[PDB]
Amino acid sequence: SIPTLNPTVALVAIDLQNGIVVLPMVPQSGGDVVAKTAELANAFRARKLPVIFVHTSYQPDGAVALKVKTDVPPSPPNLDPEWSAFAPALGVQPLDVVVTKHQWGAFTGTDLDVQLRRRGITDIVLTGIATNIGVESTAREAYENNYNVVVVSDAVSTWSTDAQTFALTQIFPKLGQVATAADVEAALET
Amino acid sequence: SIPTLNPTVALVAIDLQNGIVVLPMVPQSGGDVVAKTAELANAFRARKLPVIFVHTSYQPDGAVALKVKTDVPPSPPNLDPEWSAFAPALGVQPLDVVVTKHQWGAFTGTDLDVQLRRRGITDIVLTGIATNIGVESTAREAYENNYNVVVVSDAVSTWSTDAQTFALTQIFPKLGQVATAADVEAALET
Repeated sequence: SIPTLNPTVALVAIDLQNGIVVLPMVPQSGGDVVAKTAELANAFRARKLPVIFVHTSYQPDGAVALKVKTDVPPSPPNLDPEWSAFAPALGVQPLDVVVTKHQWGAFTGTDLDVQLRRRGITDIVLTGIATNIGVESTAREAYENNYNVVVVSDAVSTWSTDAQTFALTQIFPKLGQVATAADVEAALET
Repeated sequence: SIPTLNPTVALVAIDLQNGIVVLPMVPQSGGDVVAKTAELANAFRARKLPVIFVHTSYQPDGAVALKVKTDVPPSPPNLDPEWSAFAPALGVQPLDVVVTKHQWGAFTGTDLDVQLRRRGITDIVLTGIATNIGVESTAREAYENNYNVVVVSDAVSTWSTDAQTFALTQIFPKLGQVATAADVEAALET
């Protein structure tokens, strides 16, 4: 069923960067998530609707990476500039909004909310990697910040099909709407 | 294994209020979550460490409840003052910190971060209901805000054992530490 969308809608794409799109993920590959996101981005730009590309960086020195105590030790911060560069197939344009984050979710320490508010945006369409981590944290926070959230099922991927299903069926329906890229495109054309 | 805790630690208990503790939940009841939390609270107060009790309210008129579009329609806001009153068995004291929230997580629209910062707190021990909703959203945000987060496995409950297990094994170990109430108490006594 096609999601309900206000005209004041933005596309927000999480962590479609070289170091993350090459990771193993399901139910579609990093490449497919990138491709789907680009297709949606074209539909948004066609309507003069903002496209917001989010990437994670710990430049210049890694000191901004969280070092809080966790049971699962995190990877050390990757300081290769290519790690945080956008996937070339994503088609990031010079007038697109680029948001740089330093943790899972895309609000903390960023200008995402500033960009949304100042552009009059009420609704966000969310894509990216990983469904349960950067996507979900952004989704949860966006909901608390009174945005209508739509998550694109065939443009979010994660580490297992169980995790995908859990987020899409147990969490996201409670904080927003779950739809396919095609469903979202149809809701725009309305 | 006992969690690692700095001395600058607070107990933060989510939504142990009449309207939520009576809900069906696993792997322990609302009553058990309340009891366990009170026991920990005693251990914290004994050490002059802050105890922060969080509840959800939509008083006076329900207008502050989120009305964003979701696939699963939410319950209308319950405006019975008893719905948001703390469970009597929780033993909330007049010098305890009471935080009032209007959505899942305990930071948005609250003084939680202000209370933590001003009290010099670096570490939070988290209890309450539901594991995947108010507890997890608070945990996720606390992590992004550079707090060491510990979630108390036998003092958080949710709607299914699959959901409990997913949060405790797939999410929380990546943003903090998972331990039992007894483990936490032992880490204090160190």
